[PDB]
Amino acid sequence: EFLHAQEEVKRIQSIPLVIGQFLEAVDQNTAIVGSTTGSNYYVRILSTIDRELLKPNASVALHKHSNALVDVLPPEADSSIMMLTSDQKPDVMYADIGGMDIQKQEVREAVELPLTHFELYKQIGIDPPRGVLMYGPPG
Amino acid sequence: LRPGRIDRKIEFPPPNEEARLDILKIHSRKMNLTRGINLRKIAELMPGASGAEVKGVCTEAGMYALRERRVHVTQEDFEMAVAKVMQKDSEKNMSIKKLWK
Amino acid sequence: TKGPDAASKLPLVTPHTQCRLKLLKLERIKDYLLMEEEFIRNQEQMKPEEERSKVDDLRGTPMSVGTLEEIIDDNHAIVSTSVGSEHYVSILSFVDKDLLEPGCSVLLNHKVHAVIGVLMDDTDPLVTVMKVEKAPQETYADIGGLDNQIQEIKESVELPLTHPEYYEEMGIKPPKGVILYGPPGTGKTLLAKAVANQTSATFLRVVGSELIQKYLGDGPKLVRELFRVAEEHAPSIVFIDEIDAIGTKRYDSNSGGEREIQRTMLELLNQLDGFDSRGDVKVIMATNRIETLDPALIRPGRIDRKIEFPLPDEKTKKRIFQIHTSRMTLADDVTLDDLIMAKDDLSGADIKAICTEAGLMALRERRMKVTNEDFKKSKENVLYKKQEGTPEGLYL
Amino acid sequence: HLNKPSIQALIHGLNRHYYSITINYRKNELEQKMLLNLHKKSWMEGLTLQDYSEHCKHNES
Amino acid sequence: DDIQQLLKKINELTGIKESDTGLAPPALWDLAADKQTLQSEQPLQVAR
Amino acid sequence: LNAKVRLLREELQLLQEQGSYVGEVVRAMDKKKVLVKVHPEGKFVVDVDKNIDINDVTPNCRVALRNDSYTLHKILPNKVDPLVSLMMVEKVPDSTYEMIGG
Ligand SMILES: Nc1ncnc2c1ncn2[C@@H]1O[C@H](COP(=O)(O)OP(=O)(O)OP(=O)(O)O)[C@@H](O)[C@H]1O
Ligand SMILES: [Mg+2]
Repeated sequence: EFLHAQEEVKRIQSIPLVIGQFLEAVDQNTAIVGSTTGSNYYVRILSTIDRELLKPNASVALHKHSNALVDVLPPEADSSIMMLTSDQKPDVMYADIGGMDIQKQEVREAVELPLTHFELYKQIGIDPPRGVLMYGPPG
Repeated sequence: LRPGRIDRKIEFPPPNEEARLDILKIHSRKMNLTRGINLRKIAELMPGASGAEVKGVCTEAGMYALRERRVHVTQEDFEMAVAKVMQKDSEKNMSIKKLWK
Repeated sequence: TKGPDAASKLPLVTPHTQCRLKLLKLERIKDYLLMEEEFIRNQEQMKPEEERSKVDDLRGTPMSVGTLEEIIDDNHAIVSTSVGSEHYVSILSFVDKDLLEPGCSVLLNHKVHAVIGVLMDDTDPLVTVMKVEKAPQETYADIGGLDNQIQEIKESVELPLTHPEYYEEMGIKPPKGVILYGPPGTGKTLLAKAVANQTSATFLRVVGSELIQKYLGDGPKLVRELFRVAEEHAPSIVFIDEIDAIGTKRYDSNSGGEREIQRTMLELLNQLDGFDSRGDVKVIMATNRIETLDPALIRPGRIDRKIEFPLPDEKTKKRIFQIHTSRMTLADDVTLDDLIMAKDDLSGADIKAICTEAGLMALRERRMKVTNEDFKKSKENVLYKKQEGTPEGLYL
Repeated sequence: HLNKPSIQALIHGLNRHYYSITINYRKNELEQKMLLNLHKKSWMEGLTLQDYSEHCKHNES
Repeated sequence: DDIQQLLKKINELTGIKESDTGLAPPALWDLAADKQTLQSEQPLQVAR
Repeated sequence: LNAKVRLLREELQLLQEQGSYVGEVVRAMDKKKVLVKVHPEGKFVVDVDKNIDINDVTPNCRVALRNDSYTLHKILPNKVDPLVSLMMVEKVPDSTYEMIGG
């Protein structure tokens, strides 16, 4: 009976499903997510759903009929403000650019090196520089 | 800015020598300072250093050791880092500079 | 006319030295409040049906709210569903066909749409919140000086309601609409909170920014509803603080957002002096800048008295000090005249801030009795934001 | 038993104009057995070795 | 503070004031025929 | 195991009840009648469940109405705008007074 109950519990995540935004949490196993249909509903929450992905903007998935929070969908922020996708690489090698050895090293030392070798930064006691300003004559 | 809305209007002036030395000591607590690095002298080399510029000086002193693959910063690593962070832009024109006697 | 829904203020106790008689008066008020609570609770408990029950079964649950648009027959009507559609509904018997008027909010049966009630007092909750229910605790005795200014505001919003015979026996229409203008921190909003503490009429309050909305039709409609509520509630006072937000000088704006600003202003103008005369509703407007308001908004006929609040004079500043130091514990050496005589442009808010700061410097030195030095210090630690801007020694 | 008058149907009229009747389904042998063939696998199923490459990948994961 | 709390609770005990929904006097009531009007007549959508 | 399977079955039964609407309370209207404002629809003078004291139904609340009978059955936390809600600090910073000199 327990595997049966788990099976129908999984079945409630069948794939007629509307999506709504997780506005706010009331208490355990319930929510106030508003559906994309145009209305906000006071709903119930699956136990299987982990509550830590229920950030108060999540585009959670709702049951079509009972209109209950049945699934939390991963956020959609792939290219909101033109974040460089895998097909939008500039295709400019470091060796392609000529000279600029000091300028390359300073830039590489604040925006590329800290991401990879953070341990070496932390080993001295300095937080890596967060902003660089390249300036000079045009071109 | 009328009182009843803003009762206290607290000013944050640029830190003095005894204050800049303090900023140099809280932003270098985690830094592996050597022996003989007089933090007061570096503070004395920064007249009117805002307060974030002291942290920038500490960070650049550490950076001057990062490019050399070390963990300790010497006095010269700070003195050569003060001139970098505490850089100034001059008028670069005597004709404009002598507009006023 | 539902009558003036005046704010509920408890009786004041006026010993302020924390003596026993203060406790006696507060305990008297407490005993009466306890007796009123006993009355209501014991009325509910002591208190232990066929006619209205049939009506409630007929109406059912829920019960929609629509807008009446046409009374076709004595038993038939056309209403607009709250989405914007129309329906040829039937009028039921328990519905009173006199209150059924075009434009009013009618109750509709959910399953079979039909008029089953009239929803009077359907005021927008953005306007029902505008009404003051708990009166401010700042009486006219809490203001030092401004006797001329207080008298001007007292002859237009209180005297015409206590002694209308004086106005009617002479032939006047009492001043209806005053504007309170001056430097910041002089006592305009204080005067508004003071009249709200003494008036017996409903006191709607607005910052001149609640009545501005993103929607096209909501802006002017909200001011129309506010004035409709003010007229509905008998004598009324509408305090539009910071009127400079909406009522600025008109101009040919190339922005649609600003063109609605002038459009709701032009309805504030209409609701003040238009084709249909206003009711017994006074309007009190406040602004820090009278030179920026539209000439039509501050035009006589709409605003009759332009009460000016200049920076407090020496005597006015001395009275303001005593008003703000009444609850203090001043030392015997505290001669306030040292601070008043200074030519600095000290507003009343400046005086209150000096008093608070002077009290705080006493806590700095572990004292609950402020001395004269505390005041001389608080004057300097509080007199910022104005520095010293004046012409140099040109003039002799 | 077997039901509680639903709210979704009570407001449209229950025990007032029409009343529900308890539902019971006559299912007997020689009918269920034919129905179990919807997802019954076969003799081949149960002896297949899956795929060893993805089996190793899944085991490692 | 007791005065303030007492004022809060006493205004809570009676704040909800009756808002009548415009019912006609009982003399002009035809509930028996009103039910007939409710069941027989149907809501007609206004169209052009 | 019986407790676990019981919990699963009660969750399954409770999940099939339709989601309840949320609406702002304009004002109370009797002792058993509350005026509400469903978001897509308009006003509604709804009933109140026996488990809710009407004195707790203040104007501008966010009570929940049942899916079909439109019956008030919960007060629900008050509505704040989603953009004005992120302005409240939920994770305090890691800067202390000891890190400020001068
Ligand atoms: N004549 C006065 N007597 C007593 N207190 C005064 C007087 N004038 C001003 N104050 C004090 O000034 C404080 C500032 O509030 P107030 O209502 O006076 O501001 P305001 O002049 O309306 O401000 P704004 O121009 O910013 O709208 C009040 O709390 C009040 O105590
Ligand atoms: Mg003011």
